[PDB]
Amino acid sequence: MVKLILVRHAESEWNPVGRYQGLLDPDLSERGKKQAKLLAQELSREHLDVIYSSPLKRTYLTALEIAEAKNLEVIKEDRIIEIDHGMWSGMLVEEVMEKYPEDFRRWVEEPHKVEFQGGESLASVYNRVKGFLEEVRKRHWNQTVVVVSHTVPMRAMYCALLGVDLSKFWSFGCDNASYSVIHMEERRNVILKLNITCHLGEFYVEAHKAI
Amino acid sequence: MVKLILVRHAESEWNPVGRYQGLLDPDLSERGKKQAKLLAQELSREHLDVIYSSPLKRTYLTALEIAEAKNLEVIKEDRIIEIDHGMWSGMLVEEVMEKYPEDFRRWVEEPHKVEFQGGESLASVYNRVKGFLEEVRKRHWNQTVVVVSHTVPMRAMYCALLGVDLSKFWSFGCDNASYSVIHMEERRNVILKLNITCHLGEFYVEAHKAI
Ligand SMILES: [Cl-]
Repeated sequence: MVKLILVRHAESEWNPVGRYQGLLDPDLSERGKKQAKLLAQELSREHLDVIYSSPLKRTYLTALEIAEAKNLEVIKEDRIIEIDHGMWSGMLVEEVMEKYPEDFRRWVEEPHKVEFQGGESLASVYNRVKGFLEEVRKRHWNQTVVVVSHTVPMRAMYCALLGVDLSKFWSFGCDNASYSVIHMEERRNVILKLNITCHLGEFYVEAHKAI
Repeated sequence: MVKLILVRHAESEWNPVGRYQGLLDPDLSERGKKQAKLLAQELSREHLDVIYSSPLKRTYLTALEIAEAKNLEVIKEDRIIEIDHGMWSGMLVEEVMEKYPEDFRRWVEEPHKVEFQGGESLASVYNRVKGFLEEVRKRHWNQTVVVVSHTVPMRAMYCALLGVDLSKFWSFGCDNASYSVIHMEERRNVILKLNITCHLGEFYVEAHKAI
């Protein structure tokens, strides 16, 4: 089986204000740098074979802390990069709600139908993350694989892994510097643990709505 | 919204050997008694409005620990009782595998189709837990509800909560004395946290396959 450890990046500078990041590339916040270290210490307690990361700074820096703790290389992986939020990129949630209320409604109620103007569709995210996971299943059988990514691709991954409709997107928790444990077994994928944050202690932050 | 906290009972005396319990009623193990206290200590840090429990000893004793010192009355609930495993009840997993190989295969491959000889069907479990959850959503809106139950009804609950096929049964982790946090929201149910066991420390036990 594959032991798949799905990690959301530690807090970026834009997370506390709820600014849509997309393919834009802010640094980790100081709190996020602390979260990344705490997460790395927790994951270092077990054997890790390979670490994949979205190439954006927030994810890559989180992955580097995990990798340094185990003497591994981080493999940058475009297929797990954040959704391209297009015109929403750089906007606050409240700004999007005011300017694009109908598009916001579609995102929150029917995410599987969304295609961000100037950006990417959720269907496109699902397709690329699922292709990545299929390749991981083949390549990394009997290994432990860390995947450092973002809420949108991760939620798409849960749908893919369970074989459920992409319309179920919002039904999975995904906090900064959390990890989930998935066993990719012969007959199915099992979510053994979802959105674990105990290692964060006082640096735990509950995720923003609509992110 | 309902804050639904789904708890698997602490370890019973039959859990370490992998003996199918069904409606049989063993005590908690010594380890299980400690687990129930550790879980109670974790949940006491927050506001709980009501605690429902399967009436079996392993679930009820776990629920009592959580309630002590919140001065809550545990409400016994038949709809969240363990599946009736019928003829498997009292057998070890390895004995079931040898004696009933095709029935065991159906349980692991196509759980949604199973009806235990002398017992209950998984469809029946799904139907009763779904009705319980529908009543909880109505009655306990804006409240925090603890539900102390067993792997089989809990996995059926996750399927009902997500609005996915009962064939997805095995895809959810469910360790002794774990908790999951589900928000029952206006438009959907969200699994915020699944199968959290950090509070258990050295008393953590991984769940047996096929249970
Ligand atoms: Cl984000």
